[PDB]
Amino acid sequence: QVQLQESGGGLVQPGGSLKLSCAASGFTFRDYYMYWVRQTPEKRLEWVAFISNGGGSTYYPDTVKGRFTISRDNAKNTLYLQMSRLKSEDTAMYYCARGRGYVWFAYWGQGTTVTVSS
Amino acid sequence: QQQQQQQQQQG
Amino acid sequence: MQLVLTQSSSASFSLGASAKLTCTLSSQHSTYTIEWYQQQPLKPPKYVMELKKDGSHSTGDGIPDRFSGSSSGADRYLSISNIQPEDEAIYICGVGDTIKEQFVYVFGGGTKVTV
Repeated sequence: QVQLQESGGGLVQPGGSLKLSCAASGFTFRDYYMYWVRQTPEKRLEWVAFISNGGGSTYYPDTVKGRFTISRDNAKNTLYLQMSRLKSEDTAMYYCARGRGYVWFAYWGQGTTVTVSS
Repeated sequence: QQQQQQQQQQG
Repeated sequence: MQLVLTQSSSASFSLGASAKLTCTLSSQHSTYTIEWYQQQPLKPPKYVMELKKDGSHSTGDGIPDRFSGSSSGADRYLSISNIQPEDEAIYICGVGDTIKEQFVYVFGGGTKVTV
């Protein structure tokens, strides 16, 4: 069974930084593209980052491009999201996800909450 | 109109 | 025009009754395949189904047969027959465009299905 477990969230301040982790299991991690998706307090979903299977390519939406960095350590079966220069708007539940076939988000983790407050 | 671009997730 | 997903308004339903949710693609992308997601209280979003322009679709694991999808022009639909109590959730449609220059993924605003 596919399992994704995020961690690293907590209370932070605007301008601060933190790094989230996602431990993967139940599948061959190095064979799949991985993603980060977040859900704001108003329940809106927003795709945050993409990283190819070997870490060769990454993509981000304009809202977080020069601030967030997605990376992975295939030997550790772990996905990461470095979040720097935090904005209040980054407050959300962060989920790691894996796709299936042509679907980006087929499997989702339980999520970790990042709370940004002044 | 535009043609949607897709990718197989397992490689 | 930017890739946009517009969803039908959140409504309440009676158990057993039927429901039809709508997700409309921006005209320039009316041939796109979308995904439907379901999110129950305090749970992460769940992959419900991949719906194509021709109406063909494939549901995810644990998805009740009473869940079906169809299309019409830029409209992509999610029909729930025999509305049960466990159906109360937020339904969000999403669409991806793996453009080499810049990947794009857009989520709809979501539709609250109160039962």
